[PDB]
Amino acid sequence: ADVPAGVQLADKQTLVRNNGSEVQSLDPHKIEGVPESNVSRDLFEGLLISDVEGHPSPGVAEKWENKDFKVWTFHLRENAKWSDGTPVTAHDFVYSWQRLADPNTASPYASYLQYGHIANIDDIIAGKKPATDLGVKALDDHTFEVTLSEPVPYFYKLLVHPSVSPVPKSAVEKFGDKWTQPANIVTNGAYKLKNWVVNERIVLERNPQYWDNAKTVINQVTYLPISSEVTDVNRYRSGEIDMTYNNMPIELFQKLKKEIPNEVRVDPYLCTYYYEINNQKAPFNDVRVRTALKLALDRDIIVNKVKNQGDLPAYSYTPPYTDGAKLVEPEWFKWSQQKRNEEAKKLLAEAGFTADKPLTFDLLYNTSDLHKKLAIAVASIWKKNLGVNVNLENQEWKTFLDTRHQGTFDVARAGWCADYNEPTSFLNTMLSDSSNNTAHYKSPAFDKLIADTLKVADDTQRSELYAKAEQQLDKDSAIVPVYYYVNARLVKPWVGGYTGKDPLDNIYVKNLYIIKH
Ligand SMILES: [U]
Ligand SMILES: [U]
Ligand SMILES: [U]
Ligand SMILES: [U]
Ligand SMILES: [U]
Ligand SMILES: [U]
Ligand SMILES: [U]
Ligand SMILES: [U]
Repeated sequence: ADVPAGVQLADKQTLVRNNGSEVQSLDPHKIEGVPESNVSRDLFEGLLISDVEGHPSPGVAEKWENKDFKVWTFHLRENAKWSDGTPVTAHDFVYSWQRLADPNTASPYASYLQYGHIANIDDIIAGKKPATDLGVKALDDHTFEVTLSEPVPYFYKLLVHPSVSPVPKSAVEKFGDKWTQPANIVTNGAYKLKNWVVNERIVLERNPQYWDNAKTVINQVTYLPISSEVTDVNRYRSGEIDMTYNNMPIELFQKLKKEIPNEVRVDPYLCTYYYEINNQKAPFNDVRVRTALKLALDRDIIVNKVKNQGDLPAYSYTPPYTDGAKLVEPEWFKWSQQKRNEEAKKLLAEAGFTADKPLTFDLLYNTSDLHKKLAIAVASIWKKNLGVNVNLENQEWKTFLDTRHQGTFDVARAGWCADYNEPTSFLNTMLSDSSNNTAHYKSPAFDKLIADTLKVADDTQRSELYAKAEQQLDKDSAIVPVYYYVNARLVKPWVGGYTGKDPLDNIYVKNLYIIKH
């Protein structure tokens, strides 16, 4: 943390943050969500990290170079250490990235190494080559070298993500799935795991072995798993919680902005809210059905009337303000909702649906006051505008993610937030073979458009190809875009260091501090 001259620090430097739900895991190769990543950043540190405003900056790697954007060499700082005092080396990274690639690990982020194009990854994921053939090597204890199969100018931006953080081989091998228990875990970020009570709390304490430990201010941070946004706000206002999670309750938001305006932080966020259609399941394998659902949803009502927190109506998957996005707004987005509804009803009529044999399916969402209110609104809109019936179903966060991976669903609410600020952070997740593809969408034309983006060595051709990739996704109605998120949360006046400038919201508790109050 960089405490400004003249600020007086509180005697007790502890922080309590709400974190939305119980995490899937603390193992960096088994996680895929925001709640998980929030804790991961305080515990595991990769080659690069985001600074307080979001810029890619030195992590374990203090400096790096590239040859032709294809061979990347990372010089690791000599004092990087794990919490047990052992050095962090390039061998930790070789083992870690191989473990991420290995199909036996079944990482939901195994495809992250395809997004960076590390050599031999396709073959490794397919089981044709062992994970030890991955294009990584330790040239020495402090030098990690990555070889890509084609030039990737933005490759280093990918490296702040939890999937490419190191994991401690000896703990993994000795304890298997219990390596992340407090008595067994070993970490290399600014914090160490002190306590982990499922469905109650996660408590982290400063890691004195962290190389940048002299600059860490917060000595302990607790992450809570509260999925009720009302309860989160209530426990913030009662004094228990210093930072809420960033899901705000429809019941209280407008009142909160009038009551404690300086605490309500609302900033740009590179996430898209959408309804994920299971593309492989009848009748959702019919484009007419997907298009109908997409069109009949009234984004103005959802965004301006039901949520009303500053989000923007969406007509794409990639947010239009992503660095490198120059998207073309489809004509259907400029039609009236009435015209959208007529087109929707006609397509369902064409698809074989009638008043007597209507379209009925499930709408799955992770337990939440906000997502339940949004799902109820969407259900009513779809009923009214299109004559479709939906059965709402809630599931705890971890189970919800697994259901979508299993494809044991019809439609599900969903949010994707960038991992790196570049359109492929979104678009690569719709590739046929992507491990993050829970839409179960498979388009050879879409796959080709993205594949062509690294075959050109020009930004304008790349941007035009992303725009066309979004047009292919839209033409196929792979998803139902709802809105581009704003990042809205409550933050006590005494929490310093949170700028709100990072559009990815990659917060590190090592960068915060408690002002005397
Ligand atoms: U004190
Ligand atoms: U106090
Ligand atoms: U470039
Ligand atoms: U650049
Ligand atoms: U940029
Ligand atoms: U269903
Ligand atoms: U509620
Ligand atoms: U106080």
